[PDB]
Amino acid sequence: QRWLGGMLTNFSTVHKRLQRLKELEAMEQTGGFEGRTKKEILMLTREKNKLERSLGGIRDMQKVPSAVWVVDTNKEHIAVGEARKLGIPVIAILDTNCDPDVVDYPIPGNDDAIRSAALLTKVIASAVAEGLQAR
Amino acid sequence: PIQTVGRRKEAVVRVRLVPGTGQFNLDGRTLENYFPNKVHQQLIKAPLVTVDRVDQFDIYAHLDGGGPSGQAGALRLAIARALILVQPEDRPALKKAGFLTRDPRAIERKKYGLKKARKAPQYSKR
Amino acid sequence: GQKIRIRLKAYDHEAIDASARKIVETVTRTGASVVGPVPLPTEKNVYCVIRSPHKYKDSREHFEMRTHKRLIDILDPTPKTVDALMRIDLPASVDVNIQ
Amino acid sequence: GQKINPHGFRLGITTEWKSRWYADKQYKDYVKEDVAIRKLLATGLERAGIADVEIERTRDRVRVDIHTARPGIVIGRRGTEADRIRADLEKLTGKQVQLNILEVKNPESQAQLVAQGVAEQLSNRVAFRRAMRKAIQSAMRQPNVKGIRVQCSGRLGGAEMSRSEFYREGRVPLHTLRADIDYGLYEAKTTFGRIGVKVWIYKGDIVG
Amino acid sequence: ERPHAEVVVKGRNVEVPDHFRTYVSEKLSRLERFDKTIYLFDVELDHERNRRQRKNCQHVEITARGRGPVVRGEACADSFYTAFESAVQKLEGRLRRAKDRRK
Amino acid sequence: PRKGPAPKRPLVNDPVYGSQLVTQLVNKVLLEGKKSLAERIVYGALEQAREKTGTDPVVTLKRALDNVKPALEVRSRRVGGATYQVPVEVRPDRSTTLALRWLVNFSRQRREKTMVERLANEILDASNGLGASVKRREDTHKMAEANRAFAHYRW
RNA sequence: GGCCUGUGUGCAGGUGGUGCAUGGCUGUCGUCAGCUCGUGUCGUGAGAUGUUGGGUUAAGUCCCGCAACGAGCGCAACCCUUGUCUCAUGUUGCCAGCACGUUAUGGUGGGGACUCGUGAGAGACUGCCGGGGUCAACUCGGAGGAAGGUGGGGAUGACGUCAAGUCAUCAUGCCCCUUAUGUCCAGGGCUUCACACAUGCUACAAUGGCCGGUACAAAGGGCUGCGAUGCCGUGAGGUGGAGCGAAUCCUUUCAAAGCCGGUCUCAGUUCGGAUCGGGGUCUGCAACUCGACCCCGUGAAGUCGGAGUCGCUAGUAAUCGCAGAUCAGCAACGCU
Repeated sequence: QRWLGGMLTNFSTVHKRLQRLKELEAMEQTGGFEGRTKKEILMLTREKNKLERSLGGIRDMQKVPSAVWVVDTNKEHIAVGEARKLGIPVIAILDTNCDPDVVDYPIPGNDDAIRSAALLTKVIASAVAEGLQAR
Repeated sequence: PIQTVGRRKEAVVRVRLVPGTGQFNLDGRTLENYFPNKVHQQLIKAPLVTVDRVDQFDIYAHLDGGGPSGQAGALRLAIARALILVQPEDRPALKKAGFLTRDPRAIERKKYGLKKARKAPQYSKR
Repeated sequence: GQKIRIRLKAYDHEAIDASARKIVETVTRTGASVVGPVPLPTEKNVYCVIRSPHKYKDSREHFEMRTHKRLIDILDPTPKTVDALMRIDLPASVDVNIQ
Repeated sequence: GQKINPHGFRLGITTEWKSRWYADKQYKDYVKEDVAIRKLLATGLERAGIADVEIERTRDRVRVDIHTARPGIVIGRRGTEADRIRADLEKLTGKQVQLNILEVKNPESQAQLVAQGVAEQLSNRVAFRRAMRKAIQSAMRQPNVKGIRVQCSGRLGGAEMSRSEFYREGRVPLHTLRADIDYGLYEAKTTFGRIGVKVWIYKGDIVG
Repeated sequence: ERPHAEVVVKGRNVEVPDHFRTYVSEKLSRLERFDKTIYLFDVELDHERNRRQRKNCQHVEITARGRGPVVRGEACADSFYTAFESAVQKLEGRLRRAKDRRK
Repeated sequence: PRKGPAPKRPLVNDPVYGSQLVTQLVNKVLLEGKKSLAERIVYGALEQAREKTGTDPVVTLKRALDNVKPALEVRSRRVGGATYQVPVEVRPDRSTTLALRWLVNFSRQRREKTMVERLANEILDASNGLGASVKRREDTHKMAEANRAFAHYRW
């Protein structure tokens, strides 16, 4: 769903968000729900839906993330300054009405088309797959 | 036997609802020597009006606590409850009338900073 | 029969309850007749004050030093059972009226 | 006057008394006796910190327990101090003195003792940040210390204005009744005038 | 209503020469001049008598009744004259404003 | 009620007559909790009217109410340097209520030596079209006529 | 050695001042919903964002969004009380079914039956039916239920201001006194009064005043204290002490407004009670200054009140009475 303001910069606080995700999942697994109010358990369900739609990547990151890849450039320019601040090589298929020459490794393409975007997501998926396979 | 209760602001009365006449006993006297007030009589009789059972069920009860109005309200409550115990089917036309709710309008604690519960002193701005 | 009447006083219901149970256990030992903890009402002593000095009488504070109470009518006074009951030591929030 | 004693607010519910008995007619007497007791305690020992003073009465005997983390400084190794106090107890009419001294486990988790240590540090010569902050850390490092607050008042370093600023970390839910709390107070010597201290410690919650 | 201005002269603990009374009654007549709605004028003349004071020796509280809205003027100075005049000018602001908003 | 109103109280029916305006009447003439005194006064007065007219007093009562009950009244407003009175229509609830208030408060200042008599004669007078209640109601209509000009406000 | 006789000595004491030197303690805006931090970015910097926008809320309560992610004191809830109900329950209290006294009467044996008292505990949660709603919050109608939608009332006072108040509750930093601002005493005053202000009570009458007869409440207090039985005194009260450390006894088997009956007939009165002259009672060593009560006589001003103004939304307001404490005895109409 959503981009958080300040993942890559303030990584150690979203780390605590993962820790609370773990705590809440532990509560769910152990099964203590009527130990506290039904309304509060329903609000925990709200918390969990929100936290899961807004966070999946840290659940396996843990590990000083590299500023490699880009999601929806023009509308989340806020995701790039979080990256280039630290300066690591950035890549996205160009959102094609933008400042092209910020990014170390630009790649033209489209901004909207479902088909071209799924294609090139499969391309970079393939790149990662070959890198891991011949590791 | 039949034995049930009603309560309205410190007005407790126990009731024995006999199947007899409409003869009422209130600690050795009747509904006109005790309660010489036709409004209280109406409140007390209205369940009999409701089920159309005036002069079908005698009563023996004890006055205890409260004043006349609280006593009357607790009485008709207890009588309604006895009628539910005699037969439930009159119930859905009673809560319809609210001859069953134990009137939760009790006295308020007299608070401080005042003359009584809510009447403050005359607030001058002097 | 012969009767003995013990009227207990205290401030904490937890203590009056615990002591009543222990005492009735000791009564139960020698087969002496028990009536049990018949609840009397509570006292409510109240002493209103003012919070602050020199003025501000509109501000107040209430307090209430209750005193829970219990009667435990004991019958069949076997004097051996009396010798048993007289000499139990209990929590100090309780005082007793053996009569 | 904003905030009442948490002890006095939760007294019959969560926390508990500190002088337990029952009495119908000896009541004034027990009260004047007990104030004289606590006064003579403070006057008989001050180098150490009395956390609490608590125990009870019966038909005849008059027992006490008492808390302090340093009883070694207090009691007669051979019996000096305890004997002086049993004599003080004879003088003010105890006559059966079961002075049964005790000590705490975590002096840092004790409100009164932390405040007394802080005020000691202040009356020595010392400034405010390291004393305050180091007491805070000393408490917070311990397991049950789930929250804390400090509210000092007095004329720190920073001439005449009665300034007061607080420090805290954790949780301090003082309108919440299932909470356990510990209050801590002090009012004694200092050059310019008095220094006052208040302390709050939070120690889990209670369900029962 | 002309002597109906209920003069209330007073001082908790001050050496109050009785010509200060002349001053006060005259300075209050001065606003009788342009407000014909007046019932009560409770007035004080207070003194904090602290050592090494904070520049503000004497103090004054003034309050006045009008038809409904009451007026309030507080002041502070070293002595009687600045106190009188300053509270007077504050009342003048109040009353100019009140008779501007009255209509 | 910046958030909204609340319900009205459920008037009882009369034990004797079969009309809740009578319990409304005793509760409007009441003074210092003496509800039974109000009751006995009213019942005595209505039976006085019964012996005065040979019929039920309730019909002449409601006829008096038809005489003295307006459906139009005043509601002021401060506007532009001169406060303006305005006609406003009156729902029947407050119409009956204010009519009864008129009735009592202009009954009290009569000279029948006794409230029961003052009240009974006032009711008869209003059924006939003479009471000061009727007079004040006519004054109200007079005012509404004098100030029809301000109806376009519609307020 | 206890003790004091004194000698002085350290001194001891101050209600002497500064609450603007201070601690504590409290009132307040306000029980109004806000107040802030970490890390984060923006900005030269003060600082900002978060806490802004849309809906909803008792409400920074919650949801849909975004350079913010979160978090703490808060609001809410866990506390008591009241509100319904189940289990246990039996005296000092209920006492039906029973029996026995029968004028004073639950009075006594007898039954835990209804109450009941005290303890534990389910029960209300938009929990459920339906209609609206980003289908989200949330709200509109329904069922049951005793209560229905923060059931009601309390308690609980965020950071902080107001140099608010309190050096006289207390404690305290400074300066002053010490043969006296200290200290022990008898008398007097803090109750003065040509006036102004503020809070209240009873009145200005027939929904009333007077006389007589009859009924139902909860609540607390009581030992060198509470106090009736019988009688005398007009009645205040008077010897007397049963009986009670107390659901027992005093607290009438706990009242008054009220119900019924008779008179008064709109008035400066059978209103109203002040003020004053008498004669007495009680507590206290002591009632002039300066006490309360009673009886007698006295019988005033006052005929619903100006401008403007205070309070109150439910057992609330308005009214009648009672009780408690501080108390030797009383200004208590006050306070709770």
